[PDB]
Amino acid sequence: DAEFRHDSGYEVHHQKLVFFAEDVGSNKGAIIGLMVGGVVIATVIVITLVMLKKK
Repeated sequence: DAEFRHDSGYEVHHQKLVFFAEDVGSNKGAIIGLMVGGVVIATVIVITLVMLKKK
């Protein structure tokens, strides 16, 4: 509400993407998924090599 701006998110070539966002509906969560999934990869790898540092 009160967006007003009309130059992004607004014209017909920008709406087909808002409609693709509703259908999929993970538009927020998918991007956080890639992020915090990446924290878990990086944390598990650095842990497991410092255990393998004793070899």
